[PDB]
Amino acid sequence: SAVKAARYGKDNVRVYKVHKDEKTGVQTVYEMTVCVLLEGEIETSYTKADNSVIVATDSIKNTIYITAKQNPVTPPELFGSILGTHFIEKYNHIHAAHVNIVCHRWTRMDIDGKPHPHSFIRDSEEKRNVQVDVVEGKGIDIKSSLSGLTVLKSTNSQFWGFLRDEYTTLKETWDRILSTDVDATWQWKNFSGLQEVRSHVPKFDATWATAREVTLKTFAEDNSASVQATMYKMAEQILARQQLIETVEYSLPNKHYFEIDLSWHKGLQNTGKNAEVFAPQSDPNGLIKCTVGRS
Amino acid sequence: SAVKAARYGKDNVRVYKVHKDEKTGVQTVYEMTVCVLLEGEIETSYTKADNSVIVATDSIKNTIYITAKQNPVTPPELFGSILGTHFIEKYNHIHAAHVNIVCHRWTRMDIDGKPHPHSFIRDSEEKRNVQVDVVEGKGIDIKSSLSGLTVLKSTNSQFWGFLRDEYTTLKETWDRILSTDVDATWQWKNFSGLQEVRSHVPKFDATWATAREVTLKTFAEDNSASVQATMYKMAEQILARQQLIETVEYSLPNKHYFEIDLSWHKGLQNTGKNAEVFAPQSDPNGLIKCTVGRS
Amino acid sequence: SAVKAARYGKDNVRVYKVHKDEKTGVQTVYEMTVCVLLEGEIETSYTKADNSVIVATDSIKNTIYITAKQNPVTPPELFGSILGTHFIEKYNHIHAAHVNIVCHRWTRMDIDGKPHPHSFIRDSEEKRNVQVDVVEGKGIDIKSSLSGLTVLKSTNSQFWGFLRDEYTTLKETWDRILSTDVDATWQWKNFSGLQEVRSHVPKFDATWATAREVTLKTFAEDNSASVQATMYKMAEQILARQQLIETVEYSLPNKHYFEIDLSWHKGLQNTGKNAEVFAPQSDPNGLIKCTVGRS
Amino acid sequence: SAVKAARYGKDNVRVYKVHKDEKTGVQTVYEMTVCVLLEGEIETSYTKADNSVIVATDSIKNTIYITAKQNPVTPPELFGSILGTHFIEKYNHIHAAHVNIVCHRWTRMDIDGKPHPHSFIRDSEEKRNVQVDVVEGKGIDIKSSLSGLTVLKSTNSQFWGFLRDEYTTLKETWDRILSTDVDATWQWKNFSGLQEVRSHVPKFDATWATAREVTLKTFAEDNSASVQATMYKMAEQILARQQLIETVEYSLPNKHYFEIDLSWHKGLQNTGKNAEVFAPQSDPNGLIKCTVGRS
Ligand SMILES: O=c1[nH]c(=O)c2nn[nH]c2[nH]1
Ligand SMILES: O=c1[nH]c(=O)c2nn[nH]c2[nH]1
Ligand SMILES: O=c1[nH]c(=O)c2nn[nH]c2[nH]1
Ligand SMILES: O=c1[nH]c(=O)c2nn[nH]c2[nH]1
Ligand code: NA
Ligand code: NA
Ligand code: NA
Ligand code: NA
Ligand SMILES: [Xe]
Ligand SMILES: [Xe]
Ligand SMILES: [Xe]
Ligand SMILES: [Xe]
Ligand SMILES: [Xe]
Ligand SMILES: [Xe]
Ligand SMILES: [Xe]
Ligand SMILES: [Xe]
Repeated sequence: SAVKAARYGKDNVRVYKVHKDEKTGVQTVYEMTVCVLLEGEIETSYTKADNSVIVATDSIKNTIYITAKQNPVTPPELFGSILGTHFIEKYNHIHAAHVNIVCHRWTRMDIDGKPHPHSFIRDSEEKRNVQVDVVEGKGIDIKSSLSGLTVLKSTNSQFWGFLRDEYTTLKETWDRILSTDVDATWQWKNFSGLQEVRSHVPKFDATWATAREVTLKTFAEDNSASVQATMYKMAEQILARQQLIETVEYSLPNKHYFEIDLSWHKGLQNTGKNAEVFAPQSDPNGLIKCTVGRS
Repeated sequence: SAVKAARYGKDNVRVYKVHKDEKTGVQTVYEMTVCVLLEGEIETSYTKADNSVIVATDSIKNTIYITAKQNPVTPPELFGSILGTHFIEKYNHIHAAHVNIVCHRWTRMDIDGKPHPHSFIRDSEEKRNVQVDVVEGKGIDIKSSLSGLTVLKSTNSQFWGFLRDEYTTLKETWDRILSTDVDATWQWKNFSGLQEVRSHVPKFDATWATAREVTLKTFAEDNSASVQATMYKMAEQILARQQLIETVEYSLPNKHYFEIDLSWHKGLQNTGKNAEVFAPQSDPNGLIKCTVGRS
Repeated sequence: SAVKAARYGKDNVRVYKVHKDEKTGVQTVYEMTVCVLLEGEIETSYTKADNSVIVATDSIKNTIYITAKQNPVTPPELFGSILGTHFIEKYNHIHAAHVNIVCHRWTRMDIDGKPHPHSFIRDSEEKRNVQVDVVEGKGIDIKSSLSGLTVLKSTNSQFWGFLRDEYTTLKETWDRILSTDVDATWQWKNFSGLQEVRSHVPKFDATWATAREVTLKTFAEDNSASVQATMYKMAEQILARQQLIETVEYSLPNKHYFEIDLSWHKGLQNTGKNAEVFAPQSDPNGLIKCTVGRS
Repeated sequence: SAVKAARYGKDNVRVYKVHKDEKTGVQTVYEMTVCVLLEGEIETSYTKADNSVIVATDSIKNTIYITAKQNPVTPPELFGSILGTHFIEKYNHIHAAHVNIVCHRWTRMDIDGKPHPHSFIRDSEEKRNVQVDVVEGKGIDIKSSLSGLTVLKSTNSQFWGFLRDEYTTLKETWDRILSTDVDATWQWKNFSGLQEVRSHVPKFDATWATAREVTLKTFAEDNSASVQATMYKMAEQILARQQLIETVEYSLPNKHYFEIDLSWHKGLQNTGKNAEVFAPQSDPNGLIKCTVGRS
């Protein structure tokens, strides 16, 4: 037998950082969960019980805190790139670092119509994420994403004209509820190293904001022919607005809301045009994915 | 042996309702999870296998949908009271109904600074809840709550002057992070029946909004001496603003963020006045409760 | 305003203890999650910012570890009673301690038909729990429970003869699936203090084992007329076997498995006597409760 | 823009099947959660709103139940292969099916030392899983796994001789707790189609049992030099016992249990050789992965 692939490190490292402006008194907080996995010339730790090649996962944890102390933690694309580069430069035998960051929302509170200097609210479990792969001699690959963005529209969704055969019971519809949890990922062109990542810093927050805005607007405004057709429109627009993105991937559950026939009870009308009360279905759910790239 | 207490019913009934304004085209959605448990002269179903006394839990589920079709579902205090009253009036042998409702957020989307007519976002897992107990000949008892409101302040929290003995290692502090998930419940004076609940309908949404506003403002503005002292201030204000409330209860975790001493690494300073990077602790957590009533 | 009730302490304190037999080499592990909440003359911490009355929750955490070091942690009824008694005896102004313990399963592994001396498996998320309330001058009240015991029987469950009215669609049945997650609690007669709890130590593990055995056997063997009738049989037997128990409470979800009509597809028969494939329903669920005491 | 990749289908389809032996009266239950995603000539549904190419996800759900009715559901490798093959053969334009199955435990109850004919218990949240990829003209690729197997050993784990630099605080140890949740996957050689899968049916359950047995025995018996070294031993043995497996992958968290220094309290000794009470850490955790193949 032989080791075909190996990676190891520390998962679920929770980190909080505060920035304090002495001038204005304003404080800003960042909270993330970080995972770092390393690869390199480490097979002997598996095959020969040779621990001399192991950077302890406890040390990886320490390094995350030290790096957060000495560097900006925003945008997460930059922080992940700094963190990953550290490992491949510091350790001769480590040749790849894989950094995943989940950013948690701490939104400044408005109190009496004024932004509060040091108080924050978690407005939704929506996350902003990054995956950064730093590979010695091959640069830095960054995938940015948003996830956990949950939306619903109560009309202006249709689904008709699908394949009908002996397995089909679904009725065509011209008016239904559409609800989903959005997972959207944009993949950046490969960067040569940290200097190039630094040169593009302003694009990271801007592109996240664009991706979010395009998602919300298209969802709200499209008279949707299917999840497939609407998601494609989203992806097309993001690629049009940021030339440094190579691909956009969406993964979308179709969270079903079923009509409830109440006609058995006193002829009560609650279907089609008369539908008012629905039963949200926890499972099963449709799952629709697509990756859109350039011609 | 004897049956000392019994209740039974249907839990986790998900319900969605849409309201459509024909004039304006504007649609509004409500989504809830409902539980209804009944009590009454039902002991023989347990002791003698006498099912004749059982209103099937499946029928309770049907009744929830039918009631939602025929009545407003907002405010939840009113809907719960209608639903509970139904069971005690319809069935001679049922003498109490216990209705719990969790309301899920569907907030109208703003697209290009305009409220969208039929598109919604789940902004946070914060819930608005009601517990309604309808007891034949004893009226309607309603407890209203908000839960899952997660907040953090990065300064203006202190904790010093506590008891110190041979079990104590905690250092006094004049500047710490304070973060919690707020669970706040206000208990209404007993109502004689549905007519009285109806007469107070406007107070329900208003008092929820007040409770939320008081919680957020007090948290942000109090230079907190402890969770105990700040929570008491919240409760006092709510009781002052709504005379029909008898008690206010808060239950608050103290979600700890620990300093990280980095001085072992190149004398790096990250404690006290120099603290920038902290480690959020998933567990254990403080838990502080209090019920405040009138003198 | 006035403080009507208050309690505070530390939740989610994870504790592991190992016992090592020097003679045999055999090791035994215990893992629990502990919550301790205190009550007493502490209102001034809420109303006057007087922290002098507060035993810090951090100190409560320390006390849990110290108590675990110096005392047996099994049975949990005894450990909870020791822990609770400590607080009311040590602090003059603390008059009640409320201790909740969840015990996690670590079952010794059998390797080649032999019990292994120091290796363990988590066989199911079933828990054994205790709630101990120690109240100065009123003794020790203990509620013991098992929870998270998930079972299913594929036949020998019936449900017919229930109330049928204009809200009813449920068909009577003489053969259905019955599945539940068992939550069962037995409440001990009040104990005068720690000496009395100590005198009954052997009864605690024995009664837990009896409660578990009675639950499983009755579930498997009863040709069940309803969840109500079967649960009552369980409770009756437990009360018959342990005279020091005052009440037994069961809380049981009815986790539904629905038939799937496939006759639309090539006349395929999958209902009634021909039912083979079913759809487990995540929600809603029936919820049936009962408390059984002595005549 | 262009569609670079697309797949869609139904997730979280819960399925239960019962087998009834008329001769013996013995009943056996199977419960699974199934996901099916399709690929093929479907880009026009995304780009042109052409639904004619879409097999509705609702129809995929129906097909899962119909297939379960007409075929054995065990071993899951066979059921997944039947299900996947169905889609690529039935629909000309569908060229790949991806089937994921999670099997839930329903273990027959022993009552008074006898196996009960129709009563079952969920003994642990451990799962047996399959991923089956059926690709037109390229055969059937099957990955089998077990997951959620949670174990702990209280001694006979060491970790010393790792890299020490200015980022390292971890002390070397010759005696520690080791606990993990095992995720192990074995990848079968590619099969030409359903006939070949059928020919190997007995190997599927046998290899699952071997993988489980090897995992448990090696964990219990290895005087572990690291998670890396012990996991490699597991993988090596599985590859030695089943020639039709090409690779074995393990992914293992290192769930830390920390010593608690209690010496501040009355010189209490609870570290090193005197360690009895430990603090389980919820996060962070080490994460160690490896894929082992043949020389
Ligand atoms: O078994 C271990 N492997 C590792 O890589 C490691 N790093 N810290 N502790 C550890 N334990
Ligand atoms: O056992 C049952 N008890 C009930 O009360 C009930 N209601 N519907 N199905 C039921 N099954
Ligand atoms: O606000 C607090 N209240 C308390 O009771 C406490 N105990 N430790 N830290 C604390 N913080
Ligand atoms: O938008 C949809 N896309 C689909 O593929 C589908 N299948 N059923 N319902 C559906 N809705
Ligand atoms: Na390197
Ligand atoms: Na009545
Ligand atoms: Na006392
Ligand atoms: Na095909
Ligand atoms: Xe951070
Ligand atoms: Xe969508
Ligand atoms: Xe609703
Ligand atoms: Xe607070
Ligand atoms: Xe313990
Ligand atoms: Xe039951
Ligand atoms: Xe199944
Ligand atoms: Xe391991």
